[PDB]
Amino acid sequence: GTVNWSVEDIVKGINSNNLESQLQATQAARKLLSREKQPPIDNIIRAGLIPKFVSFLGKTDCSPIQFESAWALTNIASGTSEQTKAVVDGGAIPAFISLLASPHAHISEQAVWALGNIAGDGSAFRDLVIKHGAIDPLLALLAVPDLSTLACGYLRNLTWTLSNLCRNKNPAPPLDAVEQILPTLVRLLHHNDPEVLADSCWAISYLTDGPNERIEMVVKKGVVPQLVKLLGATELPIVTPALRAIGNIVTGTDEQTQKVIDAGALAVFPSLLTNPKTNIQKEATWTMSNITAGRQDQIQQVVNHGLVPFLVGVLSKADFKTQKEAAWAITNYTSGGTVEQIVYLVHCGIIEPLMNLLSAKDTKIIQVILDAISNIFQAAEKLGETEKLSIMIEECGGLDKIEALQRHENESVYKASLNLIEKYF
Amino acid sequence: SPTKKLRY
Amino acid sequence: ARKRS
Repeated sequence: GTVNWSVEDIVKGINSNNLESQLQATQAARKLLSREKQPPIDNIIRAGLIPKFVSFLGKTDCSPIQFESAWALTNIASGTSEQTKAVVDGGAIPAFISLLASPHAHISEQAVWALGNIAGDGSAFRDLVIKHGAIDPLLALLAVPDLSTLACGYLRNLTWTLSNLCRNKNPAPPLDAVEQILPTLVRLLHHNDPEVLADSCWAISYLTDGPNERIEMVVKKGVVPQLVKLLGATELPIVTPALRAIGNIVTGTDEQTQKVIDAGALAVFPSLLTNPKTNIQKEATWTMSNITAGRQDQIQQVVNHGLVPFLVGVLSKADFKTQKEAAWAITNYTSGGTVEQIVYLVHCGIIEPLMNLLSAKDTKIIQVILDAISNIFQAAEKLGETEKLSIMIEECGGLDKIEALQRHENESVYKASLNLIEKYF
Repeated sequence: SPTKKLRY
Repeated sequence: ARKRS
């Protein structure tokens, strides 16, 4: 029937003045654009069919052609920025927004999907979708007493498109649009479907990836406890965005970090810092590095939760990027911590792995490690235990690494190693 | 989460 | 000890 049409035949049908022939040709185009391998998007565009599809979007009297054209345009918009732009230049944005209020659920869903692709192109098309007025009808679709009454796929597509409206930076989404969307996002974050939860967490992670004012907009909604709960989830597609959001939040002020701590986040990090997924371990260690950059009482809560041994473990064995995040966490700890906290760090066995990491080629991790060593030596000075620390570093083989770095190409490493050797060895 | 999605 | 994004 409408399977395996040539683009020539699609054009001939769409150019007929017979609405049923146009419908059949548009369905043939939809099937062609829905094929697994190499959908001929560019051929359809070059055939000049986008304006016809856009006009069909407005055929309220023929819902089937509305649906078929919406699907075809969705799939065109799913491609490169040039193809998405071709869809936008045809006038598709206001037509899809008008379809959001269709009485046919599959047509409304298809319009949601298409607007999601368009907004997902980037900040410019995101903001253009917003300016055409998409947020109000989108959120109206979710204004029901119980989200569970909605079809699962419909709700997932709505959540995904909203997440794209929260996505991208330079610029970040308009503040008023974020304020308009956030309440529905909180509600979705309490939903039970794993994909809705994952995409809601992704949206929150986008919204917290910015200055402290954006983070504050999010944390004011009271979502941090739910984020920590989701951080404890079994589904990795949920844990990943939840952890990203928590890390973003702890890049903010000490009070926002404290909201994360008060919600119980630290209790999850024994598992996260040993998680078999390398990305989770790296992100959790980065989050820890930003928590140890906080107040001394926050460092103390890190200590009380027993997380220093886990940082020693990650420093001792992990993917190198995770080890660099751990080196950062240790340097922040030693920069902000009390003398007692630093000596505790030493008692947990930090020196040996910290020195073993000095064999790395990355210059920045070497600088970080040397800064940490200097801070630890300063605490030792305050206690008159500099000699014990020097003996420890010499026994683990770190003095050799430092005296070798004395001949390092970078100036900072050179000077820091020379200072350490001349001052304590 | 993908930036764009094709409907198959 | 400053935050890193």
